[PDB]
Amino acid sequence: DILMTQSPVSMSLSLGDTVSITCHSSQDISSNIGWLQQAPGKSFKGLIYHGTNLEDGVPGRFSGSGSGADYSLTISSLSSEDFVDYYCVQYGQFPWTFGGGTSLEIKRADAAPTVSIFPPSTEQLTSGGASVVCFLNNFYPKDINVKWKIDGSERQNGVLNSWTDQDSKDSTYSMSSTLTLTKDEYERHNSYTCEATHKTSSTPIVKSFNRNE
Amino acid sequence: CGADSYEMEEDGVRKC
Amino acid sequence: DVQLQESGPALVKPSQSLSLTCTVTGYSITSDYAWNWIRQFPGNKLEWMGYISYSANTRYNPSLKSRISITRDTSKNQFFLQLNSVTVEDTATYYCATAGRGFPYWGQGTLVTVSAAKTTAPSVYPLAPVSSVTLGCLVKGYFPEPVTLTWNSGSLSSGVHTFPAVLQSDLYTLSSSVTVTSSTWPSQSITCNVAHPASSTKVDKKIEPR
Repeated sequence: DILMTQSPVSMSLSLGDTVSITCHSSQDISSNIGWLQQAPGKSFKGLIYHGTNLEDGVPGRFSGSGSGADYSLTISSLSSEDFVDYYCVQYGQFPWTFGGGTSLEIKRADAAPTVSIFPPSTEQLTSGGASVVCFLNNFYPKDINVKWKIDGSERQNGVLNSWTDQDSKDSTYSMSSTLTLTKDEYERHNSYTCEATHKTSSTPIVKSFNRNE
Repeated sequence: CGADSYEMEEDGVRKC
Repeated sequence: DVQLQESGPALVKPSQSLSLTCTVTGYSITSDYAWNWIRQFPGNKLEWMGYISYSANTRYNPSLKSRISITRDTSKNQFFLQLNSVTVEDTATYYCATAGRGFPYWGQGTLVTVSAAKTTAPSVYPLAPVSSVTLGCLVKGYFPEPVTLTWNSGSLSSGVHTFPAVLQSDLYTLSSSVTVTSSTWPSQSITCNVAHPASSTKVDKKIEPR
């Protein structure tokens, strides 16, 4: 099969910047390549076919170049809507194959997370389990860490973490962290603490609650 | 399609 | 406009068959083009499965040849994917697409999980605190994906973050936060609306102060 090697895997850029995404094929494909655009969590739009031809209603800032085994998608003067995912596809040989994708993210000023902590609901407690939830919302840049303490003691296991794609309105990220214990273990301890570590401060943002309160 | 090629159609798919 | 929409099961057991329908509107599948199935794996890698052409010729990825069939119904303007003997390796988001000059038309995609795990209805828990106030909903203990979650029946969409679901021990957890200006809630109610189609579940959880 033809291997499509697509670069870079991700890029962080500013509005008005120019970027090239490249695809290399493991065999000559004679310009039988398309470029696809994907909003994360959604589906695809055809941008270019036969290496260089714009689809209907694709702006002149998108261009394609290349021949043989090496091709590039260039976006000159990036706009806000352009910071999404891109994939190349070869249809020169069966089976048709895809590049591994490129994620484009927009640069933005630093923002500290807004941290919120939540005790288990009485409803959950009837089931014999207890979850403590922490949201770290609307931060930039993407790199963050979360840490749980139970009566002061770090707890790694039994936690589930999830994060969002870059926000389409303020270009931030968000994270949810859920610590789950048995009701018995939950009722053996007093304080529950979420700590967010982020470049925006040398000290953690700490949110806590006490059961005795 | 490159100067060595022309666009053809196979199964409804255009290809160089 | 040409429009494509996938439909089919969200869950298939290992060794059973995965079968999807693509319904096409605004263009006839007998007029031109090839009518494809593509899937995107967890991790975002894309694979071409095969196509049926406007003239009914099929072409398949060799990796799937023993297990795949693509068919159509010209009276309904629909084409179909059948994938047999599935394994957990077949868990992916499935797309139908048109190939003509590149790939101009795509369905929305549909998640199919392959697993022997039991369909389980979610528990929906309120998240209420012990300038602005944050509330949330915790949807725990369900299988398979997807769930849909809204606040105030879709009327409250700004300041909402709904996080990707996490699988642990064959059950999912999903959470959503919503941030509003202080002293709105609780006089103005905040309710999370949760649907889990696979267990025919629908729950509205009104967030009460603690």
